[PDB]
Amino acid sequence: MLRTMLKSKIHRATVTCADLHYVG
Amino acid sequence: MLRTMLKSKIHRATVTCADLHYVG
Amino acid sequence: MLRTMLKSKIHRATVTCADLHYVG
Amino acid sequence: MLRTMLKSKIHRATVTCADLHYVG
Amino acid sequence: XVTIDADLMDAADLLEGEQVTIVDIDNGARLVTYAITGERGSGVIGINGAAAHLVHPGDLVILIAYATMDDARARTYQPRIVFVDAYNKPI
Amino acid sequence: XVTIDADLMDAADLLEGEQVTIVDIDNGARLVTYAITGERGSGVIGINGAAAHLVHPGDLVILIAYATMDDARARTYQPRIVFVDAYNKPID
Amino acid sequence: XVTIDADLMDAADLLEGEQVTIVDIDNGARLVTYAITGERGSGVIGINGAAAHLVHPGDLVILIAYATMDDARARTYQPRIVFVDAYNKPID
Amino acid sequence: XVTIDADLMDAADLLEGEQVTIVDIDNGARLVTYAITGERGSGVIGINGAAAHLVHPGDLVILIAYATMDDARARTYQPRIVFVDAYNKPI
Repeated sequence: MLRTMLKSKIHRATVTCADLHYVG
Repeated sequence: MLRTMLKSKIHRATVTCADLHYVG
Repeated sequence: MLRTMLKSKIHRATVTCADLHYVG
Repeated sequence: MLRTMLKSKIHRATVTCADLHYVG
Repeated sequence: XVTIDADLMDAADLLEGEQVTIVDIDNGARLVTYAITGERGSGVIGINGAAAHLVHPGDLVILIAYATMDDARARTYQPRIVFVDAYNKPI
Repeated sequence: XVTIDADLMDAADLLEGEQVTIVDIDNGARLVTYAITGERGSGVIGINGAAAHLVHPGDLVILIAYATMDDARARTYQPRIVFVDAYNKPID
Repeated sequence: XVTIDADLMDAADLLEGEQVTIVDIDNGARLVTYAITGERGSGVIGINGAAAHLVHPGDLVILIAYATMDDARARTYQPRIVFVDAYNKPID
Repeated sequence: XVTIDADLMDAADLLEGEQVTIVDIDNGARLVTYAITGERGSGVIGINGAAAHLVHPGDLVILIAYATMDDARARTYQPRIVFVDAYNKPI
């Protein structure tokens, strides 16, 4: 029996940039 | 072959508070 | 390495009833 | 401890058709 | 949650409490819930609790279950696909 | 996230950091977050952070956790289902 | 659901019935469905059923599959990432 | 997708291609994507592709990864929690 558990959290980071048409 | 099954349910609990800007 | 695979599908069933305030 | 990882990505494909009432 | 006719659950290989995805053909809603066994041969597809906001009586729905399986089994696995009439009886 | 009274977590077999689905009976919102242990017997159900946009004080919610289990165990497993009064205390 | 050209399924290491996330670059829709094998080399990306409400012909989409794997394998696993031209043919 | 400063990925124990949930404190958006390694020490949190519709530059976000683990390990596991300044540098 497997549970899904929180392992990682970056708390209240600020989004610096965004690209709708990113290739990668 | 593994199935995804209900293990826990808290039925019709009442939300007591909400904080948009929680840190923790 | 585990994949998530379709195992079950009920195709184009008709919803017969709904209860917002169901207890069970 | 198992991680959920990207295994497959088809990047920027063009949707060729859509059928609301598909049977299959 | 979703109450399913025990006949459809057997036909589709669903257990009580198995996670189920409901997709609504009428309004495009998509949600995740779990299967509850409904009165056998009644053709019941019952939306219970919060889901009733999104999926409504009279709507055509597709009910989907997924499984986690090792690479080897995934390549050979045959899913159980259940077609139903307008009265939710298997074909 | 969601702060849950330790009594409800024990009753429901939820761990701190276990993934939880919240569904809102009042507005139909559905989100995935994780359980935080709340003051025992306080009846706290606390929405923290981004979730507060979707789930509001006084809303009736269902909290759900799922597990992956082998076919054999899935057929025999008994899920822990906790009914509560208006004060978030367990009931029979 | 989503009908995918068998060439793209092989290129991306997707099986018929494998769970797939579709994200729509045009309208920001995000849904989970499964892969159906489409006519090989046809460049078909076919939205079937309820998904057609959210994802429309001519939309640019990203199709994603995830796998659960042990820590050791996760650090070394190379995901199969398939870039395509306007006609849904694989590219270098 | 989401481009994350390699320092935050190391701090949070995230691999390139690991599934990540983004929750937006500003607009309440919630989505699932995967981590891409960003220029180390740049403080980059970059939203790429379809996600850019929902999560915007300047927004405060929480990035979350989950793991599947056996009952025994789940009861003892300690998650990696990374606090950051306004410039996305760990504390």
